[PDB]
Amino acid sequence: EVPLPQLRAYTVDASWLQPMAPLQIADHTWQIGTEDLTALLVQTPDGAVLLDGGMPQMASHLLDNMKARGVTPRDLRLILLSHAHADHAGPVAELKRRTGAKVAANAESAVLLARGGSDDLHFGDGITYPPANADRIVMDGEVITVGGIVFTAHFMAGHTPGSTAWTWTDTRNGKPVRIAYADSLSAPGYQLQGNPRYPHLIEDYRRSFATVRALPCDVLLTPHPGASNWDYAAGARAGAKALTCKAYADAAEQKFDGQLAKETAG
Amino acid sequence: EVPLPQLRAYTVDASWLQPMAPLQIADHTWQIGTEDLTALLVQTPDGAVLLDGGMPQMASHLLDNMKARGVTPRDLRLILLSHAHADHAGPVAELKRRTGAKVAANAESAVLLARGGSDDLHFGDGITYPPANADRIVMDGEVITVGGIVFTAHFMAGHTPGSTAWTWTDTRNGKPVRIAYADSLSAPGYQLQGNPRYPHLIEDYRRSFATVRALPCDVLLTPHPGASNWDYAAGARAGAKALTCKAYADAAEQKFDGQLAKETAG
Amino acid sequence: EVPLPQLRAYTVDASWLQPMAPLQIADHTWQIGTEDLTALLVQTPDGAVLLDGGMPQMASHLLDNMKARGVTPRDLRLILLSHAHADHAGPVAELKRRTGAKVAANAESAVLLARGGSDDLHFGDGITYPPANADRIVMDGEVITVGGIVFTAHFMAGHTPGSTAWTWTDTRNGKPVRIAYADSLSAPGYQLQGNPRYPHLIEDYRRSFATVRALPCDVLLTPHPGASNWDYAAGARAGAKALTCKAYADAAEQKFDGQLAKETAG
Amino acid sequence: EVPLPQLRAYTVDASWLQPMAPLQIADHTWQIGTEDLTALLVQTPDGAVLLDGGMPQMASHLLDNMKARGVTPRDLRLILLSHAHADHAGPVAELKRRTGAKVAANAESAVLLARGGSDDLHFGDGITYPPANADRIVMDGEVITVGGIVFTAHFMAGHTPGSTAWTWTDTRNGKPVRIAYADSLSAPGYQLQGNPRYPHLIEDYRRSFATVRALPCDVLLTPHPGASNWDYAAGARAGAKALTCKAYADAAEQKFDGQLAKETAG
Ligand SMILES: O=C(O)c1cccc(CP(=O)(O)O)n1
Ligand SMILES: O=C(O)c1cccc(CP(=O)(O)O)n1
Ligand SMILES: O=C(O)c1cccc(CP(=O)(O)O)n1
Ligand SMILES: O=C(O)c1cccc(CP(=O)(O)O)n1
Ligand SMILES: [Zn+2]
Ligand SMILES: [Zn+2]
Ligand SMILES: [Zn+2]
Ligand SMILES: [Zn+2]
Repeated sequence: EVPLPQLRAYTVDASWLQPMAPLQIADHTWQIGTEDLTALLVQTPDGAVLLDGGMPQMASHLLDNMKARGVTPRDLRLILLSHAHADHAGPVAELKRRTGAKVAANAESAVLLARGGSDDLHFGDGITYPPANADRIVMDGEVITVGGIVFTAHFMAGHTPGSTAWTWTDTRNGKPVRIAYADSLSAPGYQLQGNPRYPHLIEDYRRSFATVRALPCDVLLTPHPGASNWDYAAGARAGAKALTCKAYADAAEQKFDGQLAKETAG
Repeated sequence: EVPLPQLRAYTVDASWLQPMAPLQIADHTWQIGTEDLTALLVQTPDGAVLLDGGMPQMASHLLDNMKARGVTPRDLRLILLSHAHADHAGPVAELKRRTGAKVAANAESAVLLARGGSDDLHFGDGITYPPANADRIVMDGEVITVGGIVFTAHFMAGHTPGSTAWTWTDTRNGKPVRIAYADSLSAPGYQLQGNPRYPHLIEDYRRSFATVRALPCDVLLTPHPGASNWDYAAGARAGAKALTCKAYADAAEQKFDGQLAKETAG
Repeated sequence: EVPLPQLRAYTVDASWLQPMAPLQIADHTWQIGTEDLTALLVQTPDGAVLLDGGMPQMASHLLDNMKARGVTPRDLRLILLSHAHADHAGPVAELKRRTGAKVAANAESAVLLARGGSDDLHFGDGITYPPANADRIVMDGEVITVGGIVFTAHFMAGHTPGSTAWTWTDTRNGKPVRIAYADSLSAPGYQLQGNPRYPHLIEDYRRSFATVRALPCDVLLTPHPGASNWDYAAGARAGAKALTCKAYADAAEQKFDGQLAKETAG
Repeated sequence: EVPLPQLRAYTVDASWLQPMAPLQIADHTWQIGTEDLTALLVQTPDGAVLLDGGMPQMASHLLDNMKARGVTPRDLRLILLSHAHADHAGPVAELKRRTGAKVAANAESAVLLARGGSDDLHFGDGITYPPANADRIVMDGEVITVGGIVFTAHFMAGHTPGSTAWTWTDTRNGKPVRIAYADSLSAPGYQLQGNPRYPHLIEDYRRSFATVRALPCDVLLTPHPGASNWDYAAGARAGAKALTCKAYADAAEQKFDGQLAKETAG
C-alpha cells in the first residue's frame, strides 16, 4: 500500500545558486546576487536600495556583498521586486528581519508576497517561500526616491499579475545612464487561452510587450541575466551582448506567439 | 567552486503519509487523517469541525474522508488546531479555499499560521507551509459551539507558544465521553535553558504538564497517535492501550527532565 | 493654549442610514440595505451572496433583512464588493464574524479592506472602518458561482484602484434579466491630474467609462442608488427611472470632463 | 421614522491632546507626547526608539519633537508599545509610513494592532484606529537592543491580553537609573467575572499585579502619567511625586478588588 508523496523542494540549476562578488553596472548600481539570478544594489548618500534578492537561501550572501560595498544592515532602506516568485523574492522576509529594509510593491505583488507565493495562478503551492509584508503599496508610474536616486514603477502584468519594471537614471563617465530592470516575459507551462484564474492573460502580455518596448533604456537588466543576454561571469564584458528593451520585448513576443500556436495545437 | 545548497523539502516517515479510512472514536468523532497523523472530524446536526489536518499534501484525502462521512465541503464549518507546525496545520490554507471552513486559534498560533510556519523559534525557515489567516482569535478557557457540541480551549504553551489542548464531550453507548485532544509536549532539538527567543520556555512547559494532567479526560488523543499509545491501524483495539492524560503528562515531564539534564551535560 | 483637534467621525446624510425592508429587483435578487445605500442579497438554492454592506453600523439591519428573506447567518456564503470604502464595505468585518460568509475581492480592494480604508490615496485616514481579510483574490473577468448563479468581475479602476462592476443573470417573468452592479465613477475632491499617488488616474477613468458602457446590462444598479436614478423608497416604481449602463457612463464622463476643466482653472 | 445612529468619534479630554515640548527623564530618555499621554523617546548612538505614540492625530507632533531632539525620520529605528489601544498605538501606522521605524510587539498586541483595535474584547468596534503590522514578535522576558540600550519585555496581561511593561537602564549623574514603563492596570467598564471573551481575566490581572510589583524600578512611568503620579506640566518637579512600582501595583489591586465587589453587587 501507498503513502502520499513526500513534499518536493524547489530545486534549481546550480548556476542560479552560484555566489559571485559584486559586479559594477554603473556609478551606484551593482549586481550582488548569483551568476544566474539578478539582485541589484543601488547605493546612495542616503541609504541603499535592493532590487530582488533571488532564492531564499541567498540572504547571508547578499548581506556579505552589501558589507563588501560598505552597506551595513542598518543602511539598507528599501527592497523593490520584479515579481514575487520564490527565485526573486525568496529571502525578502529574512532580509527584513536582519536589516532596516522596508518593502515597496504593487497590490498584486504584495498579496502574493504575503502568501509566500502559495496559491499561485499557475504553480499552485508548488513553489512557496517565507511570506513577507509590504510596507508601501505603489501604483503604476509612481516614483520612489532614495538618497536622490529616483525609481519609477512600470507595471507589466503577465508573468505574474504584479510583474513590474523598475527604471532609474545612474551615471557612468559623467554621463547619465538610464537603467531599466524589466521583469520576466516568460509563461513557463502556463495555460494562456481561456485560463479561468487569469481570463485577460493574453491581453496583459500584449500590453506588457509594448510597455517594455517603450521604457527609457540605455541599459537593460532582467531577473534572469540570460534573458537579456547578460553574462555575469564575463567580467569586463558581462554586459557587452545585452539586448535593448526593444529587442527583449520583440523576442518575448515572438516566443509567446509560438507558445500560443503550440497550445492551440496541443 | 561551490553553489549555495538546494532547498530541502520537509520529508517525514512514510507512515505519517499513509492514508486510512475513517476510524470512529465516539458517536460523532472520527479519525480521518493518516496512520500516524491525527485529524479529527466532529460531525454535528449543524455542520462539521476539523481538529488538525496533518501535512500539506493531505487536503484531498481529508476531503475524501469527509465525503465518506456525509460531509460536503460546504458542511465543514470550523478548523481548530493543536499547534501551527507544517505536519498538523499543513493543509489549512487549501482547506479554507476548498470548503466553507473558518479557522479559530489563539493569537500565538494565528501569527505563526499567518507566517506559514516561517521564522520558527527553533526551526527557523526549515519547516514552512502555505500561510493561512485565522477568522477568530480565542483566549484561554474560551468555548466554541457547533451544532451543540462544545469545544473548550486549554492553552499549553511550550512545544509552540500557541500550543492548545481542545476538550469536548461526546457520547458512546448512551454515556458521555470526555475527549481531550492534547497537543505535543515534546521539545525536539530545542535549546531549553537560556533560549533568547523563548526565555520562559521551561516555566511554560512545567505549567503545561500540570494543565494536561488536570484535563477532563475519559479518552486522550494526541497529534501523533504514538504519543498517547494509540494505534490507528489496530481497528477495534486502536485505542485500547491509550494513556490517560495524567500518564501522558507524567511521561512528557520525565522525558523533559532527562533532556534538561542532557543539555546541561552537552 | 491649544490641544490637537479631536478625531472626527465619518458622518453621512440621514437617508444613507435609513433602514428599509427588502425590495425585490428580480427573482433572486433583493435590495436589503438602506434608502440611499445599496446592499444586494442574491439567494440561491445553495446559499446566499451579499454585494456590499453599506456603513459599519448596518450589520445588524442586514442580518435582520436576511432573516426576513429566509437566510440565516450560516446561509450567507459570499460577500462581494463594489469598492472598499467605509460606506460600502463598512460592516464586512462584523458580518464575517457573525456569519458563514467569505470575502472575494481583487488585490487592490483586498489590501485597502485589510487596512480598514486607512492610507487612502485621496482621503488619507479620514474615512476608516474595521479591517477585514479577503478569502479569495479575483482577477479581471473571473467568475464565481454560487447555487448556480454566475457572477462576473469587471474591473473599473478610478474611484478606487480596486473598483469593480459585478454582473449576473437573474430571471423575471420567465425571462432572463442581465443585472449590472456598476461601481461609482465619481472623483469627490480628488486631484485628477499629476497625482503622485495615482499617476495614471485619468487613463484608468477613461478606460472604466468604456468598460461600464459595454456591460451586459438589462438592469443597472449602483452603490448609491441616486447615481443610476433608482429610488428605493418608490416601491413598485423604484427602478422605473433607472439609467442604462451607457447613460450612466456618459453622464459620469461628462461630469469628469467638467471636473478636469475646473481643476485646470482652479 | 428613524435612521441608524451616526458613527461616533473617539473623543478624549483636552489635556490628552495638549502638545508639550520634550521633557527629559534621564540621560537618553525623553517624554515627547502630550500633557496626559506618554510617548517616550530613547536616543542612542545607533538610532532612536519610541515607546508608545498616543492618539492617532499625534504623529506630526511626535515627529516635530524628534526633530527638536536631533532625530530625523530616518533615525527612528524601533517602536515599542504598552498596549494596542487607540490612545497609545494611534499613530503607529502613520509613523511607519513616515519614518524608518519597525514595530516589535507580542503576538496578542500584534493581532490587535493589525485589526486597528477593532473587535476589542470589551470595547467592540467603539475605539478603532489605523491598522499596522508588527515587524518582530517578542516573547515574555525577551530583550531588544538598540545603540547599546537594552529593553526587556515583561508581559502583564489584563487591561489587554497583550499588555506589556518595558524596562531598561539609563543613566543620570553618572549613576544607573532603572526605568520601568508599566502598562495600565485599569479595567474601565470591563466585565471581570465569567467573561466569555476572557475567561481567565481575573487570574491574569492578579499575576500582573505581582509582575509589576517586582520590576526593576528606580523610576516608574505609565501610559497615563496620572496613574503613576507624574505631572508632565510641572517642569523640574514633573516626576517628584511618582509612585514606586510597588505602590502602583498595590493601588491598582485595591481598585481592582473594589471593582470586583461592585460587580458582584451590580
Ligand atoms: O526568460 C525568462 O525571463 C525566464 C527564464 C527562466 C525562468 C523564468 C521564470 P522565473 O522568473 O519565475 O524564474 N523566466
Ligand atoms: O511525542 C510527540 O508529541 C511528537 C512525536 C513526533 C514529533 C513531534 C514534533 P511535531 O508535533 O511538530 O511533529 N512530537
Ligand atoms: O455618484 C456616485 O457614484 C457617488 C455619490 C455619492 C458619494 C460617492 C462617493 P462613495 O461611493 O465613496 O460614497 N459617489
Ligand atoms: O489608570 C490608568 O492606567 C488609565 C487611566 C485612564 C484610561 C485608562 C484606559 P487606556 O489606557 O486604554 O486609555 N487607563
Ligand atoms: Zn516567475
Ligand atoms: Zn510541532
Ligand atoms: Zn468611495
Ligand atoms: Zn487601554
